[PDB]
Amino acid sequence: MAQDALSDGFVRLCIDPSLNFFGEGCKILVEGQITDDATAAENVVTCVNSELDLVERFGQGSVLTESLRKVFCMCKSGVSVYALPRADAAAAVSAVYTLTVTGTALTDGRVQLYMGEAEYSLDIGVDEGDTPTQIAAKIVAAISPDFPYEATAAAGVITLTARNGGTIGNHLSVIYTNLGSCTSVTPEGVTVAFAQTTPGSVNPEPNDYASVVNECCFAVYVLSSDDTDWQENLRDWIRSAWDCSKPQCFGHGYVFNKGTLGQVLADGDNSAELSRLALPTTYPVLPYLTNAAYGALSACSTCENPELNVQGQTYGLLSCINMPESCTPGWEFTEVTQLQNNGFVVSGPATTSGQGNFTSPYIYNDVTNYLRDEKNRPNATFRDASSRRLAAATGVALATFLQQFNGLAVFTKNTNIKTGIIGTNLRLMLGKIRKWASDNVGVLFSEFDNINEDIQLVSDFDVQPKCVGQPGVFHLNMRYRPPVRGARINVNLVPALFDN
Amino acid sequence: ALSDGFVRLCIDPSLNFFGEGCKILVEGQITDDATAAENVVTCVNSELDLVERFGQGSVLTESLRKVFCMCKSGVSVYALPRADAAAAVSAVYTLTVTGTALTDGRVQLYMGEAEYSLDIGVDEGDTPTQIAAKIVAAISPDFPYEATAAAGVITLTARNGGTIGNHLSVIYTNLGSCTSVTPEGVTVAFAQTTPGSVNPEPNDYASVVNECCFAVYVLSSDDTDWQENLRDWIRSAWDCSKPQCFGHGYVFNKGTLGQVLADGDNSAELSRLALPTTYPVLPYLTNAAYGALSACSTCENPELNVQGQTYGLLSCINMPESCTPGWEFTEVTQLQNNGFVVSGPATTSGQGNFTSPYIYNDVTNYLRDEKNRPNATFRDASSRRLAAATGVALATFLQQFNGLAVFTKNTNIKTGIIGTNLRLMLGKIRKWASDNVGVLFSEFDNINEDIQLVSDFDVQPKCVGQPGVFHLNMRYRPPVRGARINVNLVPALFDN
Amino acid sequence: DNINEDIQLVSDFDVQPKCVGQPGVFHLNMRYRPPVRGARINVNLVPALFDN
Amino acid sequence: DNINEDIQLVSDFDVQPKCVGQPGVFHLNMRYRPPVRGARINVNLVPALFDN
Amino acid sequence: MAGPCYNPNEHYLPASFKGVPFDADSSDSEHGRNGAEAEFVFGERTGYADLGIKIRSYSIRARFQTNDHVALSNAFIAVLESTGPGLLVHPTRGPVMAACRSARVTDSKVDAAGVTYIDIDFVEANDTVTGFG
Amino acid sequence: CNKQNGVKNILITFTHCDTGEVIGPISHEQPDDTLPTYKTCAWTNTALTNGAVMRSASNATMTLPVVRDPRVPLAWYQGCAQIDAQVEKFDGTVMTLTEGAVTEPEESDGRAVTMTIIAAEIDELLPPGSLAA
Repeated sequence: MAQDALSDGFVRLCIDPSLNFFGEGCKILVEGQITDDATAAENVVTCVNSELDLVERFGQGSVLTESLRKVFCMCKSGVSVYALPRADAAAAVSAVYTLTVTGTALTDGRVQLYMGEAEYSLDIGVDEGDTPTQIAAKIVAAISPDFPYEATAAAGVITLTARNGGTIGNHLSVIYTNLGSCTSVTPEGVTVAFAQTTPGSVNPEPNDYASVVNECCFAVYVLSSDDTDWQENLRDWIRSAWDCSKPQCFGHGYVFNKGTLGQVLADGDNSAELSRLALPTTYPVLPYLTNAAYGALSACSTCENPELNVQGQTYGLLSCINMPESCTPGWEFTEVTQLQNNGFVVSGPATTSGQGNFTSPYIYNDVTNYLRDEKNRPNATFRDASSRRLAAATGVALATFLQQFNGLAVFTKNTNIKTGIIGTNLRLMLGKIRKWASDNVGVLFSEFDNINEDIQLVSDFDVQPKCVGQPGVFHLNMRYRPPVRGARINVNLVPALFDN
Repeated sequence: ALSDGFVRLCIDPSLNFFGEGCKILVEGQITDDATAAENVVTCVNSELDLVERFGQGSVLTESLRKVFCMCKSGVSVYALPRADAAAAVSAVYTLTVTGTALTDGRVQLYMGEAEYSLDIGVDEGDTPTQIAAKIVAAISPDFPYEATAAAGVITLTARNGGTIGNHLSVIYTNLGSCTSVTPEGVTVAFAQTTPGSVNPEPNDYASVVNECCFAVYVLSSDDTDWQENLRDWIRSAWDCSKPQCFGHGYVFNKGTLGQVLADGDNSAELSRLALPTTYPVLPYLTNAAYGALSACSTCENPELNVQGQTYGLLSCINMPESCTPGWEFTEVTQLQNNGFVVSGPATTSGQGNFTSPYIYNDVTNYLRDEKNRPNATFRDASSRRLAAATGVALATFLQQFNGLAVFTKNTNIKTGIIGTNLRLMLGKIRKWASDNVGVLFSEFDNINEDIQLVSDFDVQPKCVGQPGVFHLNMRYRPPVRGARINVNLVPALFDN
Repeated sequence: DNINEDIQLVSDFDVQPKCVGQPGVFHLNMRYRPPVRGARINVNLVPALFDN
Repeated sequence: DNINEDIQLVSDFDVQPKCVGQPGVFHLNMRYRPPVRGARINVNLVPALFDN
Repeated sequence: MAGPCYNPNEHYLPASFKGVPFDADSSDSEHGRNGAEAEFVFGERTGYADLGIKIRSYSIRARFQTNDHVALSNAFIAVLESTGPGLLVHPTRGPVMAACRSARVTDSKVDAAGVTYIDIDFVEANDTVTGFG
Repeated sequence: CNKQNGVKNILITFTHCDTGEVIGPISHEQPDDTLPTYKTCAWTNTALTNGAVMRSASNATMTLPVVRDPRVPLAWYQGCAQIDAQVEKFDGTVMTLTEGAVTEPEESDGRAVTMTIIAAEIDELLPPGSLAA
């Protein structure tokens, strides 16, 4: 019985805020390092539900945990996250960083440091003068527990060592924000110096993608390493998903490269699957944090409709990443032009100022590393990232449409179908396909230059020689162009004045 | 009606009380002399029947007394008496009087709650410690503690066993310049000698409250295990395996900050009330007042929030002002952020004068989710009430499709037929949902996607579905309780 | 579902063998489905909140 | 109660069997109710005490 | 009125005067309160003083269509002219005591033959003792 | 067949005002080749000078020509009963009206009725894939 309204049994009520009306969105796969305390098995793809499940399942302050934190922060809803935790190499060497404090406090003030990312920055205020360097180094009490580095807290100097061995932890940066004091009162006679003493040496090179990701269609692949060999292995796997030997499993991957303009340009490999993000040697943010945020944004959170570019200050803003303002762009405009013309992604701060506040970078151009066609002839067919997404959608949509010809009577020698039969022939099939291509104009295609020559259909017998072709096998050829959209406007403003 | 004075109209009254749509259940201990049968739910009439039906000074009577005094009319009360454990020990307190009253004066004490206060006059000067301690003859009968009046010292023993008798802090006037003609030379000492031992753990909720709907559950105990059982029962009332009865429970937790935070089991079915270690009022009395006030005596409107100094004023409770806030502000914020309820004085003073408490935030103990994500879907208690109201109201609206011809696989309805199809049914439901904006829902983010109707034939595979069964999927959002508007002041000293 | 197969009419002669059928006797077969009416509605209510 | 059913008119040809009725004879059936002269109403007091 | 379920016969009382029924066709009233507004000289502030209630007044219009309207109309006028005030059942204001102050009877023989209109102007009249306090 | 402009189902539910009777959602058919017309914005704009406008209350209106059902009195179809209508076009659009009232009925010969309805608001259900919320 219970309440009278629901007693008669005509209505069954269920109240649960965890139910999901819609099907799972696109899948995004994140890959990186972990620590010993992590309970997750190595080389096993696993699902993720909430932020709190991290740490316990992927260790404290590991590379993988930080990457996932940003991904969850950027994608509020409409995506399913998966993780592929790898492990450190046996002979890994952990990077070591030293931060020294000199002098002695003599006036009251505050000191605040920026450690990698805003979420890890700390503010500590020296309460009184006459405090030596040892009363300082109270920072160790303020360093976030989730920081990827360990605070030694030695006598007057603090040593920072990465929690994950290898070259991954070789990109930290610390800045004395309050040096150019404007409003905050920095203590007088206090200075901070940051330097490195030992770099990482060994990185893992897994090559078991064909076994752990065997025949499952992911949308985006995100890698959290700078090893070129590791990145090359990922690229080869993605190609296998776009190959013609077996059914396709289209996907796309994101990686980053850091160094001088000479070194970064040398990493290009004419890859049509990787979207390489280029960063300068003086990037304040940890590299692998920006990579995940960009890839996460490009996931179904903004690519449920495949035709949407990720650019501009509106659709390409990484609001989850904050870095201090600065007067120096990092990339000189001439360098930016060279990088863009060579299939590299570039990012810049939303606002420029010297006050030293926080801002979020945004993507300048969404581009893939496709530069040269096969047979070494340049073009820009796959320059835009959206082109790859459109190609995958175009193939699937065409395949679904062609399913109607499965198990249909066909006539090839004599083309006259007797009354009452259900069938078709070459010309009628070609006519039907042509109608579909014209109908989709403005949705998946731009107007065909000459549709009569851009589509052809030939039976197997006509191609193969005598007594070699099989019945009921057809060959279809097609050429198509993705839609055009505004890209740039050149303005030549010519002022003039009245005649005195 | 039928009477001698025949006239065109006849009339027929039956009884006074009519508000039987609201129910409240109070659970607690009793004493030996109570005539009520144990573990049997019984309706409770006005205060006249008390004492006899539930014993003198029993925990249940005190809780019921506050419930009736807060909700004069408009709600229906119920009681579920429970008996003490097999080997329950009774707490003992000592109050020793020393010195000889060498001046005329009066002595007054405050214990437990304002209703039990006493005020007697010292017989005369030079009355020794033994003629004094006449306080025993003055203590009101309803006090849950028994006074023995030994030679020079008075002993207070709890009338109910278990841990429920481990809460007291006395306030007196027998020293200092507070000369309410105070008798000079008299002093009093307060100390405890024996704590409570054993509490009951009933687990037969499925048998004594079976298939009976209650609105608010009130529990006058502080045993964590006992409270946990009540939470489990409430879940069953909100379960999906049978018709629901709905409901909400009220409990309290007392101790230091470290202890109180350790009781956060993340239950959306309970509203845990946090109190400090030196609360000058017996705990369960305050909890009963909060439950009764929110026990639909004011919450006939689910939307209403029991907060503030106007709606969340526990008038019946009177307590002297404390010398320190008790809950430091740095601690008040933590308790609120952790899903607890915090109460404090409704007036400003530090004199030791009399005030009343009110409730800051009406919030349940909900945190995280089934999938372990954090959200505030069931943060405010009003959400639980609104969710229940929507379920009942929605079921009534859909009743009109019971026994109505439904057409599928051919949507053209012949002329003169009385029926409907999926699209028409969905359109009618959308009309109802929109009209309720501002009463049960806020404006939907996308009304075209948060409502879906699909026939069972489109869910089950071929030749497996049933004829005339639909699945309705709906998502809603309760009204909006405020928003933040950051301001940016600018004096603009320059002109134009 | 298919009215062309749910109704049939056959004369007696076609059913019985020779010299056994009788004039003016017919066999009629028919299958039908009674009307359908609403029987049960399952509701999956999913509350949410307007954050902050 | 239902004016469409409480009045009926039938010619005698529709009541008697074939070739037994008479021409120009009718049967009228009517059912009526005298005016109502009473009503019973039951009341409740419900003296409230809460503010709202 | 909103909704199509209104029923005018259920919300408007049947008019009357001194016990004689008549068919009402309109219903007005006038209320108010006597003030003492005052504005000083060279001043930017004004004042007010409530100084009693204002006497009400009701106006009604009646129509006679039934056969032989002249007899009923000509017989109702003999009631409005009766000495003293009497009970009036206002269609919307309920039963009140009033005294007729004027009445214009309109009629025609060629323009409108068969219907008589009569406008009325009532005034509230409360009985008072004769000893002036 | 989504490009066909036409009406598919018409459901009405009367509610007698003087007896509280309710009749289930009977189906109807239209008398001729005309189609119903709708107005769902309850505000009217008047043209001022230099591009301005003025807003007026107005209502939501409907026009439903339907063949009378031979089992319902003709009076109900005119302004002697509440109406609750639903019209389903071929493309998929469904538009519902509740608590409507008929205004200014005209004479009908007994088969064709052209009701004019007014209500507080009309709810439109666009086919799948709408843009606006």
